[PDB]
Amino acid sequence: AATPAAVTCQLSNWSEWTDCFPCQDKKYRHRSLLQPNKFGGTICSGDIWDQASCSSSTTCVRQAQCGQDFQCKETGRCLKRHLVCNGDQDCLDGSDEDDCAIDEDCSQYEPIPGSQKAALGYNILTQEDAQSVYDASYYGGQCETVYNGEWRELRYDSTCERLYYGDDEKYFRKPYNFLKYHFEALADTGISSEFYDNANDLLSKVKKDFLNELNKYNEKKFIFTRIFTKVQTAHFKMRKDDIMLDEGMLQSLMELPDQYNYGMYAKFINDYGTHYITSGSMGGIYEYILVIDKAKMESLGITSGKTERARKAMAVEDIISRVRGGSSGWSGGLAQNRSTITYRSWGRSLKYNPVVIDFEMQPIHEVLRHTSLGPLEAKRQNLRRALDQYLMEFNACRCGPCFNNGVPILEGTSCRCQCRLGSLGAACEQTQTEGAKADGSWSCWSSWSVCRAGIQERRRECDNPAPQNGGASCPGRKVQTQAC
Amino acid sequence: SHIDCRMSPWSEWSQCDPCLRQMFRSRSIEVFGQFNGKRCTDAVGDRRQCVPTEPCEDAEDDCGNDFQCSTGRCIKMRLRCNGDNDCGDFSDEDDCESEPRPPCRDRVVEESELARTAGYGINILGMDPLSTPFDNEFYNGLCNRDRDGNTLTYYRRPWNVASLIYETKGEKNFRTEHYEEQIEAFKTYQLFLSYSSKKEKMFLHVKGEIHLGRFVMRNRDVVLTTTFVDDIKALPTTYEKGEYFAFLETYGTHYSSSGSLGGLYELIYVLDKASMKRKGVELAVNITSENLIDDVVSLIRGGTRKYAFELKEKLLRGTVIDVTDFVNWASSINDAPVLISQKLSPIYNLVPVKMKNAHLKKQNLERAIEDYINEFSVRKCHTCQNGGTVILMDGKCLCACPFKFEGIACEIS
Amino acid sequence: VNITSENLIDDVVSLIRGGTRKYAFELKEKLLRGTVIDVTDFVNWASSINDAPVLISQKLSPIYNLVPVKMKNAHLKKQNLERAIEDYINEFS
Amino acid sequence: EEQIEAFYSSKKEKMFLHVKGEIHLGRFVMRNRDVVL
Amino acid sequence: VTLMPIDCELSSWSSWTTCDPCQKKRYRYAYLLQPSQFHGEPCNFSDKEVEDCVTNRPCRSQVRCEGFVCAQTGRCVNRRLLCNGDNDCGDQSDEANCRRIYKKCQHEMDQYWGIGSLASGINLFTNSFEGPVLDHRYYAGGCSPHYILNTRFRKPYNVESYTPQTQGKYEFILKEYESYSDFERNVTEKMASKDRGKHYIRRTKRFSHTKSVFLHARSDLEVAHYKLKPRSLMLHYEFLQRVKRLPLEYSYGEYRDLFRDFGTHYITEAVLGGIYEYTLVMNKEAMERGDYTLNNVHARGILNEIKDRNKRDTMVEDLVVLVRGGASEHITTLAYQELPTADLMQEWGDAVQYNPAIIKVKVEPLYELVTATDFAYSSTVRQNMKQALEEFQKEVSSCHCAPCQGNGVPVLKGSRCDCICPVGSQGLACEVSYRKNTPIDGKWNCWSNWSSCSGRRKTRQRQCNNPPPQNGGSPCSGPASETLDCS
Amino acid sequence: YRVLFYVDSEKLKQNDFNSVEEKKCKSSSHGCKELENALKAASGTQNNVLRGEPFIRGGGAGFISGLSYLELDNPAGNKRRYSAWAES
Ligand SMILES: *[C@@H]1O[C@H](CO)[C@@H](O[C@@H]2O[C@H](CO)[C@@H](O[C@@H]3O[C@H](CO)[C@@H](O)[C@H](O)[C@@H]3O)[C@H](O)[C@H]2NC(C)=O)[C@H](O)[C@H]1NC(C)=O
Ligand SMILES: *[C@@H]1O[C@H](CO)[C@@H](O[C@@H]2O[C@H](CO)[C@@H](O)[C@H](O)[C@H]2NC(C)=O)[C@H](O)[C@H]1NC(C)=O
Ligand SMILES: *[C@@H]1O[C@H](CO)[C@@H](O)[C@H](O)[C@H]1NC(C)=O
Ligand SMILES: *[C@@H]1O[C@H](CO)[C@@H](O)[C@H](O)[C@H]1NC(C)=O
Ligand SMILES: *[C@@H]1O[C@H](CO)[C@@H](O)[C@H](O)[C@@H]1O
Ligand SMILES: *[C@@H]1O[C@H](CO)[C@@H](O)[C@H](O)[C@@H]1O
Ligand SMILES: *[C@@H]1O[C@H](CO)[C@@H](O)[C@H](O)[C@@H]1O
Ligand SMILES: *[C@@H]1O[C@H](CO)[C@@H](O)[C@H](O)[C@@H]1O
Ligand SMILES: *[C@H]1O[C@H](CO)[C@@H](O)[C@H](O)[C@@H]1O
Ligand SMILES: [Ca+2]
Ligand SMILES: [Ca+2]
Ligand SMILES: [Ca+2]
Repeated sequence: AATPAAVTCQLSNWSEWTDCFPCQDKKYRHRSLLQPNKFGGTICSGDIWDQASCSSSTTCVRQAQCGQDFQCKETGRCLKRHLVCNGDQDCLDGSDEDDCAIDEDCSQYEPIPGSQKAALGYNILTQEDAQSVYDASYYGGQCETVYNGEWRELRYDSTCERLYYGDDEKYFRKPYNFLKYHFEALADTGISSEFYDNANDLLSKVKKDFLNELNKYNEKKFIFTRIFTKVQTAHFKMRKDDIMLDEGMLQSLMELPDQYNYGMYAKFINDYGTHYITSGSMGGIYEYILVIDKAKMESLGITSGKTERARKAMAVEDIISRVRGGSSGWSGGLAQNRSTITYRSWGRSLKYNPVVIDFEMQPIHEVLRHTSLGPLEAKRQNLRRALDQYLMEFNACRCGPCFNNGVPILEGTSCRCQCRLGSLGAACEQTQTEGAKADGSWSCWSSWSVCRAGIQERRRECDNPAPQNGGASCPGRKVQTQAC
Repeated sequence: SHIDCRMSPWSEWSQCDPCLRQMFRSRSIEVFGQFNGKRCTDAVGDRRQCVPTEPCEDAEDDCGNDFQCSTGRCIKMRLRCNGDNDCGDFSDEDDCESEPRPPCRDRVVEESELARTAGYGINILGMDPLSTPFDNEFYNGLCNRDRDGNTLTYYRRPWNVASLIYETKGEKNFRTEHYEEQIEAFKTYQLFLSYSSKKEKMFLHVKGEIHLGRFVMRNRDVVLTTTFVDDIKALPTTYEKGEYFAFLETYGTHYSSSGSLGGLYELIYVLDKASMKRKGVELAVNITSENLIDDVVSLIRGGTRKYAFELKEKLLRGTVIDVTDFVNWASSINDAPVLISQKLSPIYNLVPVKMKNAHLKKQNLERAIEDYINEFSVRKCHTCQNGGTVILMDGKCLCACPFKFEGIACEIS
Repeated sequence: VNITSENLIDDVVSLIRGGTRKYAFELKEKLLRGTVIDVTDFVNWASSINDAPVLISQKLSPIYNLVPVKMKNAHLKKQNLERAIEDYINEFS
Repeated sequence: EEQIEAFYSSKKEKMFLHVKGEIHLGRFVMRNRDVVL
Repeated sequence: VTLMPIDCELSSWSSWTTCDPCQKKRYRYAYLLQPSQFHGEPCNFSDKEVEDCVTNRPCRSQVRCEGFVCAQTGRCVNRRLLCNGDNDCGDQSDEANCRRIYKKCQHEMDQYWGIGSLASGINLFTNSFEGPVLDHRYYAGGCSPHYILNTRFRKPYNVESYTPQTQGKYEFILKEYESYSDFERNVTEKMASKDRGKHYIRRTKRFSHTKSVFLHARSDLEVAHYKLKPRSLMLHYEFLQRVKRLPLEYSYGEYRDLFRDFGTHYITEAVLGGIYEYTLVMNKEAMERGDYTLNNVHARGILNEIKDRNKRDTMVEDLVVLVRGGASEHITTLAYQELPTADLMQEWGDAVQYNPAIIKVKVEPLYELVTATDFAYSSTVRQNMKQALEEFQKEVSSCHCAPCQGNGVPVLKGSRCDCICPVGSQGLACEVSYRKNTPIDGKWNCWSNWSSCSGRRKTRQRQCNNPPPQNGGSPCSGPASETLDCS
Repeated sequence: YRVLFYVDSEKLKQNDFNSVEEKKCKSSSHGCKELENALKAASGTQNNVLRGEPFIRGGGAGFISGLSYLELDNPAGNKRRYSAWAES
């Protein structure tokens, strides 16, 4: 079996302080994950980024200058004048409603289900949601409404004896950052089950007038089933032009230097995500697997005399059962049993708690291009330059092999191998025999080669080990090249 | 022989910190105790009063045109009168005899009982939660109404909780794995030998993970509790290990910058059983052994008292569990959530810039947390025997071994 | 056999911490009678720990750390409490 | 259990059964400074 | 896995257009030469670029308004629509400074269920809905009541009729087959004489049993019929404005990004309701061999005996269920593996009424909305939009994708292609399956460009996935070559 | 309301058996010989096809989807569901 080799955390020494900015009264510096603490090893107290106070010589920029129009007194947003006094809080200070469309009644309808999750950035290294990239609740003077396909909800009236459907939540208000959100009801389910069985029984006898007798029994049984079910409550697409950023992303983007400075750009990638959702699907997913292997073998041999007997038997059952969307109660219920009770109740909870099924996303730098702010090209090129490094430095591929099919993740400076069975480490097992099927998964990038003007290289291995025992190889992009 | 608590000599004392009116002293821990000797209870440092050897500097750290509240805290004037618990305690009634206007207009919105607890302090030793550094009853004048949560009822999201999204997810993982085996043989004056052996192995693993969403804390403009900012004001400014450890032991080495709420159950049965026999006569002998380990363990976390403690034991027994018992427990996670897993930010990130001497305190905390992780290390303890490993606990190092070797160091068999 | 009727089950110990004495007694009585407690019982006990809790584990420091820094001979009293705490270990075997 | 017998000999037993349980209601942690006695 | 992950390649840039007379801008764009697939790089690096200019040319872009110009949206509402107590401007501007309000709607009124979905355009080449193109929240004078059951509805101005045509097909087939065969052949032989003797036996079996079930249930429920007016449509604000941003000069990029936001066509007539479809396939087999023998000889003597016994069994079952329209509990309880009880069917059909899917569509291409009453230079926008629609259909048709394994269907989702798998295979190429063979359906390659004149030709090769592999299914259904006249 | 319903089933079973037994003897040096054989082949098939195509026009969408749902035990459709459709 495999064996671990522990390593403690290391960070590289500080970068020299970035000079004191005009409006923040701040300095920044950074460090790099020279090695994250692996499966065995102490965490660093230190993190990647440090900020410090500093007074500075110049005067902070005038807030009157944006777009020849209104900008809020204590925050980012610059607004077209018809939003001032519209009856709606268009910026964090509420100054766009101070000293007062006009008097909007549109808040009669609550925001669309999941207007929050689609507004958040996303991180491809950790699969986590980030801060708001879009403003989830900016309405841009619009009174626009989506019909709720699920508004149908029973009510009794005890006076005059009627059973009637609520006429509540018939419409939702759509945020300006959403182009279309559609409340299309779909289901698709796909089920495959395969069973294969073999049993073999044999005898042989010889006698001469010496005796020999042999007996064999073998049995194999295989069962597989897979179920996938998805239900859409809605489908959404976020706008590709005139995007209104969240005030936090907006201010953090003002706070970025126009020069390249890996620390402040890497911090924006950490805080606002590597990517942002362009469009996605909402509702619920059920997935289930059973895989069952059984085998039973017996043999006898007798001659004259002596007698010997052997028996071996096996049963290995994997059930994976994952419910996304619905009520916390019925998600546990449907995780535990599948029936016309658990499917029907789970779908009743998707009326109220949908979750993102699958989605499309683009790199965070591609937001700036499309913002209401106008051109930000220098920031965009810096934000790309940092992201192209962030996706190397903070990448889970730098953690250990996670033998027996574990999942590596990096959080903070620190690795977790989420091992699927057995006690954690590089190696992971104590229950399984040494025969187990497990993959090779990526041993990560080299740095770029020394280069000719037209030749430069980057390389990988499939993992530090080969695929374990008999097991799957990696998706196969072993080598890559660059513009030098 | 058994093992006792041990420490360094104390170091040389501090000077008197003029505004703090105290002096400080510290000592290193060197052995915790082990093998049921004299267990530690022993402190890292101590403090003494002094009439200070110099003047204190001007204390007030006023933000200017901002309202300075009865707490340690400044606030922007839009929140001086807002009909709400602005600025970390009520501080406003003498001003707000006019301008009552609430953040939420004509509405009746409740507090998120999950979001109030978001941003737990965490101690990297044991990973226990501690109550929030973050205020989370502060709303920044925003209404920010969510209809979210599976109980179909609105709530007001507090300013530091940038996201709280009820992504319901329910998973069950189940594994069973058996291997089961037998081998047997047989072979005036006479000779015989009879031999038999049987082995039975079972590994069951079950876990059920049930989410009640996730929180992500805000990465700018964080509004902290009056108690926490005060507990940063009252610091030595000179890297006194024991005094900095007293702040770690009340707010954690890290805070959960984002955390996943809900509940978990997990079960194990391991059974590993063997029997072996030989008998014979040769012109009598009779020689046997039996070896069994049987270990069943259950964990439940989250949900209400009744349902959790029912389900905990129903699942440990042979019982074919009712789906509606699961529905009750998993529903009660709405009322009584637990922190399943989380992302950790070192606590010094919540030392606000725009407080006096802030960056010096941060480099002290960064050193102190490194020390707090070092002198509480397991690596100083004496080795366990046989198949065990050195467990760490407060005031003892030890091991225990379900493998036919025994004692507090697994030395005997 | 009828194991719940039989003399055969005897030697079971009991430790039980916290909860309302009725439900602690019922669990002890069943065990010293050589009989299993029903799952109904344990959940009834677990409901009663809301009234009468006990501490399962503790992290410990000597009491002199509570002596206020303002006390008129503070360090001397704390140092004598350390000199006193140290003698308890000899006052008993 | 182990036995070796020849009519050298040795005989061995070790046996137990445990049931162990925890019921947990809440963590408490308390101040090391600004304490009011 | 046999994969190579394939990266997206956009072309080199177009030459710039000369600067536009009315947008004051210039444009350049790339064509997608290869879509990203099998986890190659995510690409989408900006498919269009735009720059400002100095302008040396005249412009006439102000189509006048005898109406009232709405302050925020720029819509021209007819002057009778002001002060009706309703938002006809989109952003309420028509109801400002009104001395009185003159309500037409004497009663409370619903919108027809889902009528807003039909106001958005479709990317007909993928059947995906896109952004809003028509304003079904605009009623003009409105307020003539319509009833479906007892509920009263207000008809949108753009809708010619929404009406409860109400129909249900159900179709059922249950085909079952069983076939079994048994063979046995025993033998015994003996000899003795007063010395010598012999005895011999053989006994045998071969057996097979086979079964198949195909079951297919489909409900096509229709619950409404919809038709749009043929003329004078009130367009949606977000579309009306992106169309006003289009260049007079032909740049493909800025017209393509209209289609990637608002689709290629609009729904002029539609059939609304729900599909329930369930289809089960099962195949089952059992097989056996038995072979037994003795031989015995004597003169001194010898004996041999053998037994061989074999049993094999398999079952393979695939089920697919597909539901469209309805409410989420009915949707999931029909999604479940077991055929419905009629109560669920009743509740599903009852919910389909309030959230229908679209069963059948009559399109019009989106440039038929670009009418001179709303846009200046409309005929040049139409002619550009027509040419872009032909070029775009040649980009977004999924023929560009590399072939899936396991009879996967490739779909070009964006600049990236996903192989949607059948039941019974997994992995990004649909490679991971237990099956020895599965019928590959033939897949067309992209159709080659128009050659010459006096009748042009286009060609197709069925090569992208060759039809025959691993006991292949049907070769592709369309015209393998095609021709059309210059004039 | 229209229903076509169609049920069609076919069964075949076949068994064929053949057997031989032979004997010889001689005496004056005594001897005897015997031979025996048996053979079986058996085969059967079933086909069953059940089709139905309820079609409805008019009525409420739930009553339509309820009535058009084919009970294989009552393929003309049930008195209650059908009367509910006739109400709608
Ligand atoms: C050709 O030879 C085969 C094998 O000897 C014959 O099949 C055998 O048929 C006999 C009589 O039916 C079976 O014996 C019966 O077994 C059942 C239990 O399975 C028992 O309950 C009955 O009382 C009886 O003992 C025998 O098991 C069966 N063997 C196999 C492997 O199928 C076959 O019938 C012969 N055919 C001809 C043409 O004689
Ligand atoms: C989930 O629980 C239901 C409880 O009814 C199971 O359904 C029963 O399964 C048992 C298995 O022995 C049958 O004897 C009962 O007749 C079934 N009752 C019915 C009709 O629901 C269901 O099987 C469980 N889930 C799974 C997938 O096993
Ligand atoms: C076993 O004996 C007890 C008395 O000790 C009796 O109550 C019980 O009924 C017997 N068996 C059963 C039914 O539990
Ligand atoms: C000897 O045989 C007896 C009887 O089966 C058995 O109980 C015992 O364990 C064996 N071992 C001895 C006596 O050493
Ligand atoms: C920044 O890191 C440097 C190492 O180059 C240290 O010397 C300094 O104290 C700070 O840690
Ligand atoms: C290793 O494996 C994944 C596939 O799951 C690849 O996406 C990636 O290259 C990673 O490093
Ligand atoms: C440090 O330890 C010294 C012992 O040298 C004492 O004098 C003092 O009380 C402190 O604990
Ligand atoms: C458009 O394209 C060329 C490419 O060389 C540019 O250089 C130039 O701006 C032109 O207008
Ligand atoms: C025919 O259609 C137009 C004519 O130029 C082009 O897209 C291309 O030539 C095509 O084959
Ligand atoms: Ca406003
Ligand atoms: Ca106030
Ligand atoms: Ca009007």
